Amino acid sequence: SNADISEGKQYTNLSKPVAGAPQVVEFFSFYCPHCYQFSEVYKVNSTVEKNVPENTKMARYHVDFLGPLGKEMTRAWAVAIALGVEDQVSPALFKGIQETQSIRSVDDIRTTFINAGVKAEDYDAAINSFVVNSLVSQQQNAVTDFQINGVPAMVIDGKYKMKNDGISAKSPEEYAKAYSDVVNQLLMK
Repeated sequence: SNADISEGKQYTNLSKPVAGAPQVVEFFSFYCPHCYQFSEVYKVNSTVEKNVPENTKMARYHVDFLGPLGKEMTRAWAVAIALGVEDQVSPALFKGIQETQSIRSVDDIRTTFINAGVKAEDYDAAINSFVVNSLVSQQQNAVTDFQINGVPAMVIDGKYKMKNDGISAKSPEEYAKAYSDVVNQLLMK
């Protein structure tokens, strides 16, 4: 029926599935306006995260391929993950990149973390640590392995890619819920 999900409509199959993938992988960029909305305006990410089945394994990876500081912002995200300051710094990073366009050097990245309340010494220790280095490689390798060439993207069980343009919805409230319901149905496939 119309309500049922179908390949080519709400999602597509990856031509080459990824083994050993987290159950839900989100791909984004701080340079990506739709990503900014998914995170800070319309609650798409949080609705998905709040409504997956208990103990679903999730990942959120930044991509390198947008923006003059793309790969530097991938490392920034790794630092945010490593320090547990994702919610603390994400609004400031989106705003700095997209609204004030005041994040132009790696010093500005650091200063944005600091102005958001992050301990400066923790940032400086983490930025080239092995744990951050590995988070960066993990993100970069996932973009390649999952064949991601645009964001926002979300892939379920290494196999099924959401279609941002394939959701049945008439309002943002419906969109976030419908997107989440599709993710959840794909997790059960």
